[PDB]
Amino acid sequence: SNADDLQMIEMHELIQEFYYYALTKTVEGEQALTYLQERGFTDALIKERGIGFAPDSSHFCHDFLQKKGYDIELAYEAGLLSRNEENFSYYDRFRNRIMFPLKNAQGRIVGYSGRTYTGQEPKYLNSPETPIFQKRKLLYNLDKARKSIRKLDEIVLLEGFMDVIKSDTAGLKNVVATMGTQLSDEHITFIRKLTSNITLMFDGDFAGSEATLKTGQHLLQQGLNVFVIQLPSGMDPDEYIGKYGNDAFTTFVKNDKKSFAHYKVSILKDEIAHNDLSYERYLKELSHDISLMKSSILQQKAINDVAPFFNVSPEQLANEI
Ligand SMILES: Nc1nc2c(ncn2[C@@H]2O[C@H](COP(=O)(O)OP(=O)(O)OP(=O)(O)O)[C@@H](OP(=O)(O)OP(=O)(O)O)[C@H]2O)c(=O)[nH]1
Ligand SMILES: [Mn+2]
Ligand SMILES: [Mn+2]
Ligand SMILES: [Mn+2]
Repeated sequence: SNADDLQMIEMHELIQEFYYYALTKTVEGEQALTYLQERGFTDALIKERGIGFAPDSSHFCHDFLQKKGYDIELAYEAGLLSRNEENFSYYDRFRNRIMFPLKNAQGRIVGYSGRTYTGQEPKYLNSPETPIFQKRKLLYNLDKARKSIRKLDEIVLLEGFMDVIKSDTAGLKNVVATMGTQLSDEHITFIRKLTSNITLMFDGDFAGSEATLKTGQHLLQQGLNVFVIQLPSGMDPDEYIGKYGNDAFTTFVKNDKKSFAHYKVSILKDEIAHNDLSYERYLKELSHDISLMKSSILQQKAINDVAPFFNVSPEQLANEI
């Protein structure tokens, strides 16, 4: 029910104040606080994002929600507590982790991501699927980013929320991320209503490139204008900002932004030039990709940009399309 949903949100927003105090003021939170500060988190940013710490007692959240008069079983359903199936007892789902509030599109806290700071597994522990937290629908930072996305007529998708937090601080405000999932049909439906331009900036490794190609292809099929920013090898936005600074980052992002077709053929460059079988297959693929582009202006430029990779003229490629 909507009433139960509201209680679940309340639980999240009330415990947030407690997590925040635990992180910034208490003895047990000291090491977690140092970890964040060494990663460049100022006290202002921690306060701004409402970042906190979950103690290791296993009944910190439980006792708090109990004292406030919340139904314990509902707290379990809200994904704040876990349940011992043998004894049917309840305990904290989040223990000894740095707590990042996950807000819905309306800016209400509906879940948490808890990061280890002592090399534990998993590195990031998210809320499970609940009536108020659904990974296929939630986009991290969307609540804050919406205004700039509409103003700039562009959304930038990163791999993880940590990169979003850093990028936002650096001056790139139209950024979001999924909670460790592939971009869903629901997400795409949400995004489409805000803008027709989406830029993918995943990590600069093999997995990021593969994800760029898969996500990009799907977005293209859905009729969106897809762009790609390619980070230096082995780097993500958080690492770039930490190494080169804020101004260097926002300049980099503004510099090399390629249409998806151009990015795709540049990745396939060597195979195309050496494998005649791949040459023919990718010529057909890129032709199809370019045909999907809704922008007549960008379509024509993609033709000019892609043709040299196949050693054909723009006119010949246009004919193939
Ligand atoms: N041992 C362990 N590693 C994890 C876990 N979760 C994520 N990682 C790895 O941490 C690396 C980067 O994490 P990300 O998902 O990119 O998020 P981050 O913003 O980098 O978090 P962070 O800054 O480290 O706190 C990746 O290495 P790759 O580049 O090889 O990933 P891949 O197979 O994609 O090449 C992940 O595989 C985990 O639960 N356990
Ligand atoms: Mn990676
Ligand atoms: Mn990363
Ligand atoms: Mn990282």
